[PDB]
Amino acid sequence: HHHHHHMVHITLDRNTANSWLIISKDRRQVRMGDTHQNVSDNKERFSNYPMVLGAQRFSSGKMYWEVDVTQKEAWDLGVCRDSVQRKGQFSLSPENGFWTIWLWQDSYEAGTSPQTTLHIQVPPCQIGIFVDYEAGVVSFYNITDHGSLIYTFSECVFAGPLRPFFNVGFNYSGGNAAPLKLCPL
Ligand SMILES: O=C(NCCc1ccc(O)cc1)c1ccccn1
Repeated sequence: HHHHHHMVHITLDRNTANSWLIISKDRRQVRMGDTHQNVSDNKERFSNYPMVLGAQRFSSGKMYWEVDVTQKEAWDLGVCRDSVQRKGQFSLSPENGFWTIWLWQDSYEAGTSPQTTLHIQVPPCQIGIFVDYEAGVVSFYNITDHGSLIYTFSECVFAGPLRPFFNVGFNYSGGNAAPLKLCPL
């Protein structure tokens, strides 16, 4: 792809984080802690899952960023509406305001309803995410495999400002402690 020139500098919004997440000083990395991280609760925090939003809001234009997923067993990545549900149980779907892909139990899937199987020959260590607001497109790229396309959501109905979306996943196995990292431009 040739989307790299739309690169944006994403930072994580501490106030939206699940209370077990640990965000680095530079707000560019996040991992699952082994306990509650001693923060107050608020209506913005994701309660049920290890999720956090980017601070940046997008309502127009073309945006691109990259995320490092090295040595993770489970994660979700993409964008979501600013007004997505934060509390209780929900599925990641465009009907609920999410445009995402994930790794789970050694398979990759797009967060459609129902979910769509992805075909990845080279397990990615870094994911590129492209958003074209006006066109209604969210695309995912395999940076480890020379930028090959993973998935395109088209005919998106964003219906609000968008925020970068992250889920570091649970670590029940002891094999999923590694962080998500926003990669440098
Ligand atoms: O699991 C990982 N590191 C643990 C992070 C940590 C744990 C405890 C602590 O006190 C401070 C830092 C990892 C990091 C990079 C790639 C893969 N795995």
